[PDB]
Amino acid sequence: KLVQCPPESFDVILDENQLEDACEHLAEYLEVYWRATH
Amino acid sequence: ISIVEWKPFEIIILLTIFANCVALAIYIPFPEDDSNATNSNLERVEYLFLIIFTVEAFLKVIAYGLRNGWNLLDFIIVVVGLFSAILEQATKFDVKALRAFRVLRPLRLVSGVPSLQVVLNSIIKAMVPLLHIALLVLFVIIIYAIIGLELFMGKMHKTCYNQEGIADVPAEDDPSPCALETGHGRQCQNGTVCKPGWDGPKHGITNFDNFAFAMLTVFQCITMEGWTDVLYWVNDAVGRDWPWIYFVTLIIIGSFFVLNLVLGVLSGEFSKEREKAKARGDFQKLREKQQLEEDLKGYLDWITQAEDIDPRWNRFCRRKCRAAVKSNVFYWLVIFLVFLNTLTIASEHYNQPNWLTEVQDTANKALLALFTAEMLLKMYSLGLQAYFVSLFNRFDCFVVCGGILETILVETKIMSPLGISVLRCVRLLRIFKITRYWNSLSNLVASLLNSVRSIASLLLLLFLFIIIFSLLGMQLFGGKFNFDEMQTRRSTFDNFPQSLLTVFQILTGEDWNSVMYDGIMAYGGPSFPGMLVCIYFIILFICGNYILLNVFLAIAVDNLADAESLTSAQKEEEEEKERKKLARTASRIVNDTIFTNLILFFILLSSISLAAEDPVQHTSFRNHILGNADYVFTSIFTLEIILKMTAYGRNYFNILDLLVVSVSLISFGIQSSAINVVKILRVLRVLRPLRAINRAKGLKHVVQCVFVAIRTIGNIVIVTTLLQFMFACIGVQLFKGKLYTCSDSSKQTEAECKGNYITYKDGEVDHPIIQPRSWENSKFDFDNVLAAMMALFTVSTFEGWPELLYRSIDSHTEDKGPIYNYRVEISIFFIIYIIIIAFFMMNIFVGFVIVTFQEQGE
Amino acid sequence: LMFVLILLNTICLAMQHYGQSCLFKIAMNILNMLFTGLFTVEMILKLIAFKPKGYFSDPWNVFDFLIVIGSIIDVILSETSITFFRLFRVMRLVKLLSRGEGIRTLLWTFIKSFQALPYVALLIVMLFFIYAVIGMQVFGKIALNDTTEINRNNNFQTFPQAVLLLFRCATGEAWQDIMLACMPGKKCAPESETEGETPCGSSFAVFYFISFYMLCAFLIINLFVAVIMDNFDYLTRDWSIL
Amino acid sequence: RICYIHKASLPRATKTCVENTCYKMFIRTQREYISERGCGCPTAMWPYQTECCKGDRCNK
Ligand SMILES: CC(C)CCC[C@@H](C)[C@H]1CC[C@H]2[C@@H]3CC=C4C[C@@H](O)CC[C@]4(C)[C@H]3CC[C@]12C
Ligand SMILES: CC(C)CCC[C@@H](C)[C@H]1CC[C@H]2[C@@H]3CC=C4C[C@@H](O)CC[C@]4(C)[C@H]3CC[C@]12C
Ligand SMILES: CC(C)CCC[C@@H](C)[C@H]1CC[C@H]2[C@@H]3CC=C4C[C@@H](O)CC[C@]4(C)[C@H]3CC[C@]12C
Ligand SMILES: CC(C)CCC[C@@H](C)[C@H]1CC[C@H]2[C@@H]3CC=C4C[C@@H](O)CC[C@]4(C)[C@H]3CC[C@]12C
Ligand SMILES: CC(C)CCC[C@@H](C)[C@H]1CC[C@H]2[C@@H]3CC=C4C[C@@H](O)CC[C@]4(C)[C@H]3CC[C@]12C
Ligand SMILES: CCOC(=O)C1=C(COCCN)NC(C)=C(C(=O)OC)[C@@H]1c1ccccc1Cl
Ligand SMILES: *[C@@H]1O[C@H](CO)[C@@H](O)[C@H](O)[C@H]1NC(C)=O
Ligand SMILES: [Ca+2]
Repeated sequence: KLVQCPPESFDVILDENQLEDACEHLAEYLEVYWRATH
Repeated sequence: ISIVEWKPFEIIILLTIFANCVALAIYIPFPEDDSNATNSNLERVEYLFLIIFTVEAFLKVIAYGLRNGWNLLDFIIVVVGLFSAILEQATKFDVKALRAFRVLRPLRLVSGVPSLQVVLNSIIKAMVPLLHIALLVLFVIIIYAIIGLELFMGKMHKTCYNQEGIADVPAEDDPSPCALETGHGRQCQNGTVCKPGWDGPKHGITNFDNFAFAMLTVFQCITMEGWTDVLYWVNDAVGRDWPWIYFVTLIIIGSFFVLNLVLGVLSGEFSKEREKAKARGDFQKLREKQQLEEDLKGYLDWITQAEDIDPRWNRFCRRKCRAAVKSNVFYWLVIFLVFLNTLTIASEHYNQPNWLTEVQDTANKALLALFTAEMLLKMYSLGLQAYFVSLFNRFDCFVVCGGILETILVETKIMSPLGISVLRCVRLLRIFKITRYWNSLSNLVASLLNSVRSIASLLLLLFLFIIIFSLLGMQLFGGKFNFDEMQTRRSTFDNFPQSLLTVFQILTGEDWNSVMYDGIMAYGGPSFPGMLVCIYFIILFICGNYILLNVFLAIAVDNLADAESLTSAQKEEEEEKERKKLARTASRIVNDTIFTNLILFFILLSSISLAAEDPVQHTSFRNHILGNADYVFTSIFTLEIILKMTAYGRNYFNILDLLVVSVSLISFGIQSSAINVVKILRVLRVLRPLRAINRAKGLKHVVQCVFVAIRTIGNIVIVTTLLQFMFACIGVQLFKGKLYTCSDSSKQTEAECKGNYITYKDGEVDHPIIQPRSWENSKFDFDNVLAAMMALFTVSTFEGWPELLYRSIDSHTEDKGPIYNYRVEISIFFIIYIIIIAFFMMNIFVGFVIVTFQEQGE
Repeated sequence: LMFVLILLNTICLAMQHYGQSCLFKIAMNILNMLFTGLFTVEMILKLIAFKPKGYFSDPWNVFDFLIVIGSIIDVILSETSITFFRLFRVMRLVKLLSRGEGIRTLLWTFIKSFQALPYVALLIVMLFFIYAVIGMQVFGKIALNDTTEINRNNNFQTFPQAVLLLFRCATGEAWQDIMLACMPGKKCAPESETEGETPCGSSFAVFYFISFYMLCAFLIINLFVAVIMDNFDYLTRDWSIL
Repeated sequence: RICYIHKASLPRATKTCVENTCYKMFIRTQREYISERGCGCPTAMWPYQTECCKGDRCNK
């Protein structure tokens, strides 16, 4: 349901099959977005 | 009757075929019409088998009125079986020799299994492109046979006969051709006379007397087995000046060029089949299987550890377990433990000190306990079944299970299988993971495990071929290799295991001409009807070598190409991933042309100079010229470097030139201890030919290409070395201190084998000879690991391996002599080593070279 | 017709057995004379038909011309010896081989690929030369004992003999036996000059004979695969297509 | 004590030694040449063999 539909809504997309690099992907986006409104 | 022909009737007949194949193995061909009770029963069982395959060919005959080849084979087998049985009962030409048709029954095991029929068709359809090479080989054989007929016709019929009569060949036990005083060959000299009239080097079989004999000799030489024997016999016969031009040219043309043609045609056919089957997309299923497994453990561990972060006491129980396995310290600790296990396993040797045998038994138990503890620690922290999911983890689990099974025996016999701790050395192959090419070795194993079904089918067809030819050889030469010679042949067809060993030895091509001569003499001698039996050996050799090539090259080429494609796709996906990740987060005349040449000519002259020296005569007038000729040669190269050394200040080939010229100049002096140092820097004079590199364009290119190829194949070399070391350790466990023997066969200990004993010349009781008793070891033994590595190397080269095999079969107990045919079941070790190393690893290496040359260039 | 004549000549050459009677020998001599006369007749016919310029244009003709002239003067020296001149009759059988479009193309393509890579074989030549020289310097003094693997036929005492020994080892005949015969402790050459009872030989033999085998196998495989990859266009042809 | 002793291979020169066992070292194929002599019952490597004794100057 959330695959055949276009991504569009997901501002950032997590494509990782392991917890380790999946954590770094979310933290990468949050940290950069954290500095936007400051 | 067309109703009961599709129900398990067809499996009942298949089981009937399997029991008419386990009744042709139990049969023992006895010499001179002897028999026993088991044979007396096997006759009646074969009567029953004949009745069954008759009313089953009748049903199909009167059901569909003999067109298909397999059904035609069925019919002919049945009719000749009935004919042979009826004729045997009526006579109760050779009657019993018509039973050779019964060995065609195992050929039906593939007609009832279409899955085997398809691989048989695949093997057969590759014969058509090789018919041109077969015709070329036939033409070359004919031409060389005619040349040998015109050159050495009836010139090897004279041997030394002693100056007292013509009784029998008084020139050693292996007489050789000679020549007269007016001849040019070998001279008998002393108390011997080269008298005409003699059978021949091999009872008159090896010679160029006839066109058939010449053709057989040429074929035997072309097979590269025992061609130096023929060359040396010809040298003794006609002279040592111009038979090398014949034999070396024959070897180069008919054995190396022909092998190159066969390899090229087979590689082209395999590539065409690969490119035709790739269109279907069989690689995609293998490709999609790897990523489905990579994300499997990557998502299961996420589920596993998230449970432990919780929302019984697992917070202080699970973090360390998964943070120690992935800590990079547990990895190196386990690697060190495996290195210690290899150290203690490989330290075993014959007659070791009494402290070592205690150290390596305490350390074995300690390391076993440590590895069991580590396995249990890892077994629960990553899921009981997810731990079983991994590939190498299955190997570890099996190794631990077998080690625990074999370490608790301590009471039973034969503890050689307890050393399955050697397979723990495979676990250290994770050292490839730290380095590169780990995705090139593991991909190969993945492809092998994916194609294991076709691998087993291909290995089963070869086994069926070997079984059929073993049964045929047991029928033809069973109980016939019993002549009056004092020595008993070891490669015979007396039993089924012995026939299997003989057929395997002929397939490897080692000493197959000796077995051919034994078979020829068992049917008379060099005569027209008797010598027609060599067709069996010729066909066996050709067909077996062709089948082995088509099997072991196809497996290697297909699996290696699949692994390389997998690695390329994985590299592409990694590149795309790490690129898309980065695409978002970021936002003097020595330089002349003729001179150079003139000095590459000097270089050639200098290389020619030291090839013309006198190796044996220390002082000879020829070396007077050559020794003083190098003086002026070294001056030119000395002048060349000085004329260049001012131009610059250094590359890697000027270093080699300096290492040559300085060594030569210092060797001009030295003096003092002119025994040791001179004998090192005189052999260091072999670097002059290597100076053609960097001075002749193209030589540098091919040298660099060969270095790149070496760097590419180093991984396969390392894996083969590891397997050889493991097999050497297993062989050390099996045959440590057991391959000793005494010249007197009646003594089985070193203390007993002392003094003198009486021998008889040719076993003539009237001619006794005193000889000293000696406790001797095998030429290549298994006393320690180093002594076993080289024995296994010589076995892999197929050189003298039957002698080692039959020496190891007789060995039974440490420090004691041999027993005839003690453990015939130990030949499985040698068979497995030959199959894995000499057949699979070599063809894998060749296919790797082929693939790495194909993916370069095009 | 001339192909059949060549086949008949080859069959006639193929039945020269040992202990043949005098009538057989005379018949063979006269039949060889008849065949060489017929082939001279063909040659004359094709100097006329094709003129003396068009004859020596096909390379299959100069080879044929050289073959028969070695047969005409063979009879001259036969009635009144040298064994080299009677080998020309056998060499004529290659015309039959070079008639099928498959074997001809295969041999021609592989020969061209062999010619196009003259240094991949120079590597093997250099390896053989270096190892022959090293063997001559090291094991070149061992005695020639007829009961040992170092003897008159197999030894290191000459460069051709050392090269032949290395060729035999590359074929893999008894290389382990030669290595064991090259180990230290052998009484050796009386023509080289106490305490030296058996002081020659060396323990270098193991490394020598193992490294030579590995390097020779590797270089032979390299040459084979290089030739195959050079000729790979013909090996994967798909003859059905244009 | 003085069973023929050595450590090297070429000169065959004696050495200090003890123990009641003294041996011979030779190549299996080249039997009629003793490569090394000493004491004890050491383990050869390749292609050598060891033949040990019980008394002084037994190895000969
Ligand atoms: C095994 C497969 C190839 C089928 C069997 C074919 C062979 C082995 C068979 C078919 C024809 C048979 C031969 C037919 C006739 C003769 C002549 C006689 O005086 C002795 C038996 C002998 C010599 C037979 C031996 C076995 C034989 C050669
Ligand atoms: C860790 C793995 C890869 C390598 C193991 C190497 C060690 C344990 C092995 C390799 C070769 C072995 C030697 C081979 C032969 C001899 C000669 C004799 O005196 C017995 C011991 C001795 C000296 C062995 C001792 C152990 C040894 C040195
Ligand atoms: C190997 C198989 C598949 C094909 C070759 C068939 C072989 C086994 C057959 C075909 C011709 C046969 C030979 C024909 C004639 C004779 C002469 C006779 O006095 C003894 C048997 C002997 C010598 C036969 C032995 C078996 C033989 C060599
Ligand atoms: C292409 C290159 C490597 C070829 C090298 C060929 C050289 C090394 C060969 C070719 C012919 C050879 C000579 C041929 C004949 C003899 C006579 C013999 O009693 C001593 C060696 C001697 C004098 C040889 C010395 C080495 C030699 C000169
Ligand atoms: C394809 C054919 C024609 C090639 C040549 C084969 C024929 C002609 C050959 C091969 C076998 C030969 C025979 C084999 C054995 C002998 C015994 C000998 O004491 C006299 C010659 C004689 C009788 C030979 C005569 C020639 C021979 C029949
Ligand atoms: C490069 C060729 O080396 C060999 O000939 C090997 C043989 C003999 O050749 C096999 C002939 N059937 N025996 C053993 C066991 C080998 C070895 O020790 O590997 C280090 C090598 C080998 C080396 C690298 C890759 C494959 C192979 Cl079969
Ligand atoms: C070497 O040859 C001589 C010559 O007869 C012989 O006496 C000697 O025994 C041979 N060497 C060996 C080890 O047999
Ligand atoms: Ca061999």
